[PDB]
Amino acid sequence: AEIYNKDGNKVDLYGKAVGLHYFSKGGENSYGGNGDMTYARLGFKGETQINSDLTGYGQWEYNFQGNNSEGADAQTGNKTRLAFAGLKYADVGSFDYGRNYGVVYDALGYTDMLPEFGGDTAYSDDFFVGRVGGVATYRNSNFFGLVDGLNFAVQYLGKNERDTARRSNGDGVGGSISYEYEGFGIVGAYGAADRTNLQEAQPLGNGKKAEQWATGLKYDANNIYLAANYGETRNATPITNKFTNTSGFANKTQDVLLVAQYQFDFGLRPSIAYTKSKAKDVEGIGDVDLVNYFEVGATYYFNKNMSTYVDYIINQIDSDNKLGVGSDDTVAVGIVYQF
Amino acid sequence: AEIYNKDGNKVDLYGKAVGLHYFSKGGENSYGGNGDMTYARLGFKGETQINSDLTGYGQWEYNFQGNNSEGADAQTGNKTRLAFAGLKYADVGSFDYGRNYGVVYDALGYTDMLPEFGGDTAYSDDFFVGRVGGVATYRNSNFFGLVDGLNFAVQYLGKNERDTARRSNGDGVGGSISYEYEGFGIVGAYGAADRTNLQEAQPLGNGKKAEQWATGLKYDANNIYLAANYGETRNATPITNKFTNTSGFANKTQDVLLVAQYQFDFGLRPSIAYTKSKAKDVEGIGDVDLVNYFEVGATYYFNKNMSTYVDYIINQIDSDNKLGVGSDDTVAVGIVYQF
Amino acid sequence: AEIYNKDGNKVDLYGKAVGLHYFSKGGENSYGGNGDMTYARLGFKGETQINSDLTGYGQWEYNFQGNNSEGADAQTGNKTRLAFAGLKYADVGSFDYGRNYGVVYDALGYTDMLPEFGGDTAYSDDFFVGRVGGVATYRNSNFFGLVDGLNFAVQYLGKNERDTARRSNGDGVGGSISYEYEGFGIVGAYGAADRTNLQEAQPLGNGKKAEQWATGLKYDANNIYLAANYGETRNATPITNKFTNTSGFANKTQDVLLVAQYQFDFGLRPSIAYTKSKAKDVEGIGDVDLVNYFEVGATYYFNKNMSTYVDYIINQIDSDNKLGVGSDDTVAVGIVYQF
Ligand SMILES: [Cl-]
Ligand SMILES: [Cl-]
Ligand SMILES: [Cl-]
Ligand SMILES: [K+]
Ligand SMILES: [K+]
Ligand SMILES: [K+]
Repeated sequence: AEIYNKDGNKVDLYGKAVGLHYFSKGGENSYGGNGDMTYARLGFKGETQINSDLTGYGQWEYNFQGNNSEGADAQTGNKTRLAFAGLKYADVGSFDYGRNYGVVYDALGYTDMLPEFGGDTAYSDDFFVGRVGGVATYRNSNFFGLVDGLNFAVQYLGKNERDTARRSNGDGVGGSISYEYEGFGIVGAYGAADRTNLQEAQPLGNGKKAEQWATGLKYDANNIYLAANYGETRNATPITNKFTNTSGFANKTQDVLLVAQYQFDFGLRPSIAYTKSKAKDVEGIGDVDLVNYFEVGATYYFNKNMSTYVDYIINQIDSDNKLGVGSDDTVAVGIVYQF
Repeated sequence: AEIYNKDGNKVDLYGKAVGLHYFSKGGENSYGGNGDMTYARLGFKGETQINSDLTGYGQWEYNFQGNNSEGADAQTGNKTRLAFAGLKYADVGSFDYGRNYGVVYDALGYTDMLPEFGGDTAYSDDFFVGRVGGVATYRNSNFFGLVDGLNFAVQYLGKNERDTARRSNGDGVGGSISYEYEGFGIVGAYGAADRTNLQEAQPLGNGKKAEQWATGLKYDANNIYLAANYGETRNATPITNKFTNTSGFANKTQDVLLVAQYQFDFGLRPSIAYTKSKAKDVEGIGDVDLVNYFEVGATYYFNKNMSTYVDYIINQIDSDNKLGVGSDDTVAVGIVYQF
Repeated sequence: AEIYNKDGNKVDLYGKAVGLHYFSKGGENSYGGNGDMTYARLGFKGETQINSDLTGYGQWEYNFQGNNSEGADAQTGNKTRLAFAGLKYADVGSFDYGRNYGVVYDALGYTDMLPEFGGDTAYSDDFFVGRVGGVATYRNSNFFGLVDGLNFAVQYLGKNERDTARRSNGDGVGGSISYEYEGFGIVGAYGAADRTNLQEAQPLGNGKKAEQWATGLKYDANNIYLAANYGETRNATPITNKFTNTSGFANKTQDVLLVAQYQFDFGLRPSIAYTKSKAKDVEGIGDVDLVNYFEVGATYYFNKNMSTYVDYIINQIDSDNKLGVGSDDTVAVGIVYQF
């Protein structure tokens, strides 16, 4: 909500409280888990006019987990989601630096619209597919204000040598090109980065370069949302063999995302989706499905602040998965207040 | 403070800064401890009108400890207190889910009014007596809008298998019935829940069911506050034998709470209280007093935002306590700003 | 930004998003490090009028690090900076308690004005030089409203026995006297405190008393800022021998701070500084320079909300430093949004 708006500077303090619970078998062997998954969000989105052409901004976002105790495990899953500050200059472009979404997410944000789950390939702290720290993102709107709908972006991923190879990355350059014409929209994104010494030492994944590319096709008009995403990654997708306890990456992945959603005028929004992600050239196995399911769910909007949703996952992953990926179904029930 | 109120949606961002210090002997052997106990609070309480009869809401609250260093122990005692979202519908009732107070606290909140201490039996993450995660609370006002003063509530505690048996719980159902007539108020609360496998493995506490019940009697009118609480728990109250280093629960407890407070028109609020909590059928000992003291303190209100208080505990616990519970007195001095 | 101002009570919720990156050789051997150093701030500064003469207040501040992953290292560098509540009474003085700046910082805040670095001697959780927990600070303005410019303060440091000797302190009393006359300003601060048993056990540092004193001279008028600080500490400055892996304190230090900054009317603010801190009577070595460099940088202000800065450190520390202190240069580039 906009709490301050004086002398060219506007401040929007936002947040949400989500009463969430998962229903599964037993739910260590399921898709999403079992039990309470209550969480809360908090952050600010500010914007200031320096002049008639130039505008400065800065956004922060935090995730608070409310499914923890007040004891020792009080900080489980508590982290900063977004943290960046930038400048946009008329019909030239916008530049920002800090913790922000990757350029491949510009294509993956097409199918990431499900009530609770979905967007399985949009991994956090994973080069260019999700939220990554130390990225210099340049974004352009309408090709310098000349060609309508034609947007392009470029990103510079800084070297992030961390404790775990799961969250580590080297120096990388990514980009995306998008065109939109009356409801329809097409995106073409690609990113390539170096792999750290800790990532190379892992028994899973082999290569000196990590590549990620994705294409998007959506129709967003007349209360209809039909979306499609196809992507492939090289030494980038984080994998874990549960039988041998081994961490690393998949050498080759092939991802298919399909989402169909409709918005009724009285508030209800049904959702039907399909997700398939197959890992290839995996050392020890070969070919294994990481993510495979059908999605059936609905989100009911009371207004702009209150919403309730159900999300059911028809998991197509079988219990004969060589990695040991969860096979059981997961049902999500959530109640949301947001400001 | 109410920072946003437009189009049926009101947002109240609140918080407090408390400059607190405890005075004790040595204070590992005392009731509350010794040294700096500065803390800060932050959170939001929002509410939105969907229609003339229906209202949606969501509340979040966090505790920040300011008695820590900026080094390694920077996150000691930092956690989320409340995190839930719910809907209230005219004269039908209110339903909410997430992290919220238990139904037994509806009776225990009667004597939990002391300047600093008190409410010893209101343990956090303990089935139904305090703040617990994964609770579906249904609350009714004035019996569907028919009988004045007569309120009743029902709660559904979800299974919370955690790292420690101290913070763990199974599936449980609780309830409370309250009647208020001109100053006077009487509450009757009860809750029963399953005990997890980790709780059963502990050398202290034996049973497959955890039960908690409490009754309340208060007079809150004409600047007078006289309150009384009596309760008993089965395999629920968290205990720790300091001689043998053993964790678990007490098989049977008997709790007595008595509070007498007066509010003067110039700001000062004196407080006199008595608390006794005896644990019975304790394996190895038998009968031991967990909490036993007299309370003498006062809170001075400057206005609605600023307040200072002193809280002195006349600890009646002797140094011959077989569990090894603190015997020394504890003096609290605090300065509070709140918005 | 002031978000609430009704009935004598004003609430200022503030924060900043800083997109920061350090440039260094390799940067474990440098002055400031290498890589992403994005961080975010959040907190409130409230003030309420009780009457025409008396005013109550309370301030809180938190640091969020945005250079971390969403995994295990998500809470690295996240802590509370300020947490206190106090009362100011007309021309008598202001008293506050909690986590607050030390009295020696009143002199050290003179040269702590650099774009990114500087203020090396202002160590956090270090008796009186920086931010410390459990301090009762009394501050006086204009000598009870009689002598203009003449301010004096007194502090009472509470005993803070913590996990590490680095962050530990005993009981202490500090004070500061400041006089300002038309641009010019002179400060004289001193503080003395007890050393805990854990601090005494450390192989570095010897003594039962920790002393800190500093003098300040600045000229702050006509867009000119020329500042100077000279100080000496006894068994107070935290040191670490990187060759032997030893923690403790320096027996004697001598600190010299010099800062020269100018403010241009179009927004740009150049900065030239010099810092020297020499540790004496160090057990095993004798005399070693902790901090020694020249500073060249500039901060450009777009308005009151947006700012960009560059900070270059010409490190004069040689690689023959017997403690093993970083010798390489460090370049800082930052983009800031604040509200
Ligand atoms: Cl997310
Ligand atoms: Cl509490
Ligand atoms: Cl700082
Ligand atoms: K998920
Ligand atoms: K307590
Ligand atoms: K620094």
